[PDB]
Amino acid sequence: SLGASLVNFNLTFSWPMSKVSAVESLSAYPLSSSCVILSWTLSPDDYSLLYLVIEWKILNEDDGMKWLRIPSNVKKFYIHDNFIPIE
Amino acid sequence: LVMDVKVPMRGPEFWRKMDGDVTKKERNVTLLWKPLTKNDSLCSVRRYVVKHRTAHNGTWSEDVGNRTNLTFLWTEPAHTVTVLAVNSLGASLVNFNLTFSWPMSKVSAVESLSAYPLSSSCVILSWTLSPDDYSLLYLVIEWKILNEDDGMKWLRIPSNVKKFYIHDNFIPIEKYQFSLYPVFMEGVGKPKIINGFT
Repeated sequence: SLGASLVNFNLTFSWPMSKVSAVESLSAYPLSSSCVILSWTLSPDDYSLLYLVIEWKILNEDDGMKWLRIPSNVKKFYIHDNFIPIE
Repeated sequence: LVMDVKVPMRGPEFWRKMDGDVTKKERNVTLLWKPLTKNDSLCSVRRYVVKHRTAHNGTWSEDVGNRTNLTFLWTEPAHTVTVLAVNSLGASLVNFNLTFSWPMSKVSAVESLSAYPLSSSCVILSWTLSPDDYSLLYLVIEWKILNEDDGMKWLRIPSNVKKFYIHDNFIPIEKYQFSLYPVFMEGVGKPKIINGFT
C-alpha cells in the first residue's frame, strides 16, 4: 500500500551466457530421508557470479520442478524436501 | 430408528491362512475377513455365510455368525469359497470368490517386487507383473516380521495398480517379509516374496 520492495533481485537471460560454467565439482549425499547435503567447488569466475540456483526433480520427469537459491559465498547447502526414496 | 433399509451392497474381503505340513494334501485354511462398514453393511449385518464349491461335495453354505474368521479343512485339488454378508433383508450382493488349487498355486504373476520405508508407519510397495495368461482378479500382500510364526497382516491390492501404500505400526528393529499373492479365477497364484525394513 505504500510502495514497492526496496531491495530486488535481477535475473538476466542470455544464451551465450548460458554456455558459461562456474561449478567445478558438484556432489549430493542423502543426510536423511528429507535432508540432503549438497557440496560444490566453484571455478575461478570471470563473470560476476551473484549466487547459485539448485534445481531438484524426479529423474527422467518433465515436471516436479523444485528450485532453491544458494548464496555464492558458501560451498555446502542443506536441501530439505519430501524426497522420494525410489526416485 | 436405524433399521436395515436394503440388502448389503458388497461382501467382505477375505484371505487365507495355511496350517499344516506341506506334505499334507489336507490342510487347515483359516479364512479371515473384516467387518463391513456402514457404506457396505448399510445399517447392520446379522451374519456371514460361507458357501463352498467342490468338484465332489458340490456347493454347501456354512454360517459363521458374526465371526470374521472361519477355519475349514481343504483336501480336494480345487475348492472355491464365497462369502455373503446376510442382514435383516438379505445377503450381500457382490461377493468375492476365492479358489484354492495346489497346481494353480505354482502360477506366478509378479516379475519384480520391492518395498521402501516411506516412514515408520508408511511403506511403499512397487511391482512389475508378468503378462498374465490366467484371469487375475487382484493381488494379496502378506507382510510379517521376517522369520516369525504369527503377526502377519494382509491387504488386498487391486490388480490395476503397480504401487501400494501400507500404513502400519511396523517394528523398526525387525525386518519384514512381504509376500504378494496373485489371486486368479483358477485359484491363488504363486506369491512374490521380498524382505525389507520399515
